[PDB]
Amino acid sequence: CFRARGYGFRGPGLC
Repeated sequence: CFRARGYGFRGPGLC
């Protein structure tokens, strides 16, 4: 999404 757009914080893993 954001920092999980490169998963871990915001996105892909958790967008």
